[PDB]
Amino acid sequence: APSLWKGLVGIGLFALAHAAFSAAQHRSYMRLTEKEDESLPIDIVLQTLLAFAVTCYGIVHIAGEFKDMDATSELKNKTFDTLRNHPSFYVFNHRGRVLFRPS
Amino acid sequence: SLAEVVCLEMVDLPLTGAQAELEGEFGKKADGLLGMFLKRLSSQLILLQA
Repeated sequence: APSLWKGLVGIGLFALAHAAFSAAQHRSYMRLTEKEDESLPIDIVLQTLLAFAVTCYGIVHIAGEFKDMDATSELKNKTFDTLRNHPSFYVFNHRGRVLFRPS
Repeated sequence: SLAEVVCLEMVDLPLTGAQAELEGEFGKKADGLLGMFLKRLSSQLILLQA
């Protein structure tokens, strides 16, 4: 799922860049002709707004963690069996050691 | 015959080929959204070829 969102964001960014290039070409043509104070066509403006909204949707979905405020639910499935043993004090005197000695 | 000058003026050049081509390509009288999109695609293809 995240890969699809990343691809959609990339496609939206590419569409935005293409709309930018089209607007730049429009302004370059406008500089050619005297007067004719007209705005850029509305179709490209709608396309760039569509690219603005599409990339704005996946940018929220990419980084969603929203971890729970309560910390009692994170030590909830953990049992006391694993907590009893500690990495610090570790005695290497067990029957399994001499059981596994020969293979 | 270029010593005594009475009146003088300056004029500009007509146009440039690529600039004139762009000006002609942009010229639209009455068209729909599909037509402008097709014209934009054609212009992009021409730019890619260039």
